[PDB]
Amino acid sequence: SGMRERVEEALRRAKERREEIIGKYLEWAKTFANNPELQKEINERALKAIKDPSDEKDLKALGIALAIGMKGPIELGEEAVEELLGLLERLGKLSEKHAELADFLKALVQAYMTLKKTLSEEEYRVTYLGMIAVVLLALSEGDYDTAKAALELVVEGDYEPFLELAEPYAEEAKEAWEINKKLVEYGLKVLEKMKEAIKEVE
Ligand SMILES: [Mg+2]
Ligand SMILES: [Mg+2]
Repeated sequence: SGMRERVEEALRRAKERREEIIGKYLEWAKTFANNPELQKEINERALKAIKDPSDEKDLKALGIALAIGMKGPIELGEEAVEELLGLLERLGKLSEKHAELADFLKALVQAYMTLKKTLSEEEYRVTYLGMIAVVLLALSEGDYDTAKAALELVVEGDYEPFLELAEPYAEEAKEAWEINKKLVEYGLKVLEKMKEAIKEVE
């Protein structure tokens, strides 16, 4: 039970700034879905990151591409998710920086799956928005341990702090799910491209 003070403080500050954080997340996702030049940029920097993780901006692009791509496997169930986690494990064996990214993405997959199998559809989507608000605040400050901690809390079923954060943003949670639907094709393609690139540098 409970959570570390750094995680409590990230939740407190994200709730104070939740109109800003949730609004910026939704608008970035809308811009990405409607701007093909932004999609090409994320994809080419993600491919560079597979060959060389040293630049934080390239590794961020790899994380964004895989966080969008993972929605496919999550909606396909246990076999697809196990294959996706197997791919992340192979990615993590490449270097210590790749391992840090892969460990974060594995926790994000597990958080999604816990929510979907235990909550109603609307509570699932709203809790996810509150969780990602805290995660984005932590990552923007370079605090990767706090970001992963928030995901672990949801894996264990402690959804209530994150649902509570996003309750007044239920409409934005629905719109963020409408936007993911426009990205299904992008995600399937980029996942196949990353899988091929990882095989090449093994
Ligand atoms: Mg290299
Ligand atoms: Mg460099």
